[PDB]
Amino acid sequence: DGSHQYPYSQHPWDAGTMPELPYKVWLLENYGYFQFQGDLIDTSVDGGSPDV
Amino acid sequence: GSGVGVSTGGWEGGTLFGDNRVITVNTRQWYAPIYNGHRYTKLEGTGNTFWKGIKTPWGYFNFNAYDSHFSPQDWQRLTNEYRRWRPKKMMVKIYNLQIKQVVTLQGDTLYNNDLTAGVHIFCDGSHQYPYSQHPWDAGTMPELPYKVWLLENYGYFQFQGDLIDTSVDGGSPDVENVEKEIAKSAPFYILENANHEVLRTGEETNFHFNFDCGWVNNDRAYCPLQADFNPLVKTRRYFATRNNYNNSGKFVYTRYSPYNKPSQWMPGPSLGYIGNTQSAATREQALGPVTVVTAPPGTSAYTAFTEQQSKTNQQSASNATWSGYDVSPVNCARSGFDKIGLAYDSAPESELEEKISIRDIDNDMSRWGQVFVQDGTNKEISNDNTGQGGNTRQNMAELKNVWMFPNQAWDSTPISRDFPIWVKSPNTDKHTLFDSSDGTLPMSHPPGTIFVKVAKIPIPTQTNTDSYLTLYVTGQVTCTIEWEVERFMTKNWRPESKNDVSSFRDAFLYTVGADGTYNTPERFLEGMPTRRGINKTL
Repeated sequence: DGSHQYPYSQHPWDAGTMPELPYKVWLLENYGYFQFQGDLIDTSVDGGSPDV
Repeated sequence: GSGVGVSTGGWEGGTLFGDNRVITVNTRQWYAPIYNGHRYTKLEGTGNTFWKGIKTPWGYFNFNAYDSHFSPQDWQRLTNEYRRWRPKKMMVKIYNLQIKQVVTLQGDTLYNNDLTAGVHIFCDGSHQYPYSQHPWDAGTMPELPYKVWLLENYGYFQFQGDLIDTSVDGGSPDVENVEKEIAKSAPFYILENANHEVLRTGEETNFHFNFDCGWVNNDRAYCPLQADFNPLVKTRRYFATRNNYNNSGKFVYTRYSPYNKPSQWMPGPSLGYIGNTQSAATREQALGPVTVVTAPPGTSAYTAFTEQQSKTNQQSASNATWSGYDVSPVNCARSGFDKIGLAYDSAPESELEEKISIRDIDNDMSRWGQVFVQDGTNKEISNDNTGQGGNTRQNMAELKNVWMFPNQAWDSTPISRDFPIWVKSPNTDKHTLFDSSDGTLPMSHPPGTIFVKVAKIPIPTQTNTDSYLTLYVTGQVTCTIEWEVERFMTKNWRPESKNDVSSFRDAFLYTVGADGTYNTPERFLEGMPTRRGINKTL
């Protein structure tokens, strides 16, 4: 993704970078991304009727 | 060259009859006042009607009638000499503009000419603004070239009063309330969004338009659709007859008479509903053969209940007249009901006498009086073999309501001199066959409506409230339409019926009286209808 059209969830200071030892095998990291904030969806979100 | 003191044009008029083309030039003297005080205001019908819309500070040229374009003789010579006609291209020219100011210096009112006052003129060719012009409106171009023509105030439908009614309170948004949504999604149009010209006394403008439309047929069929055949030859077809009136029976076949032959040509569509005549005193309720209540699924129109079969809101037939809009005439190809649907007056703004004219005379035999359907034997079949007949049965019945069906052929209504020329075809996705029971020619894009308002000149006020200068515009408009015509040709030996005046009941007609009152026809024949004598081999 060169345009960064998908969430860039990579953080500095993550343990999944390229190994420093060239002879160690490198297991790629599972990708995932933030979506919503648990306590900002919390109150009165019941789907009984739309609340605009 | 140009300026305040040279005229932009001159009076053009007359007509040119030709083999392939007729060109009718007409000029009128018009004036537009200040409409509604230079403001858009919500238009609500008094009485019981749910029609609601906008009243606009604008006025418009309505060129749609025949009698405005043709004189009585130009019409007569048109209908007598030509088989069919349609418009090709129209050209309107608005010129010799004059803007006058109305000032009251004393008890008297004096009219003095204010130069440097503009007039807004806007032709909507794309129909981006609501086309609210209706055929059968009293605001068309005058038939008398010497009468001055007051343009009509423009306004348009916005929302339906009983479809905004229920629970529309603005306390909180209701997104599931559908009537709340109709009011939200109803449009509001302003003609100041559009590019348009502002003219002064020295300036002029003109507009061209190219019609794409069907024809207007002036010839009649002398023969019923089903009556055209040769009795001298015997037909090859037989008709079935049940014999013994029981289960053991079978059809026995015998040849048609040479004088009675079956046909493949059905009667054109019709609806046998004559409209409501109950002596109802309310003019704004729907009195018409077919009244149509438009309500979206979730809406409740006027007083509505839920049909428990479908669980949908429906209305009683009495309440529907409140909520609905009639369509007339629906008779279409039935000429028996010609007298029902159309009744109209020629005389505009005349409180003297009604002079209501109704279309009585149609001699065209391609339009049918009645249709009868006969479904079998006159006596119910006995369930046993042998036995004699059974309970009596209704063999024949009148078909009142004839819908569209394959192999239908008919002719449109004969039109009088004073009818509308065209009608706006809706911008809907789907359309069926175009046949108008008022004879109009529906067009996708008819001539664009020309709007006129008078430029607003403010008056400074201490209170800062809106105060405008009182002034109006008068001018001259020349409408020139080019008509595509077809001269008839026939091998008929006998003379045709030509719309002579000798058949008129009133001797003094189409002429002014002692006080200047122009005498107009109160009857449909005196309006010189089409489809009179010219015979059309079926």
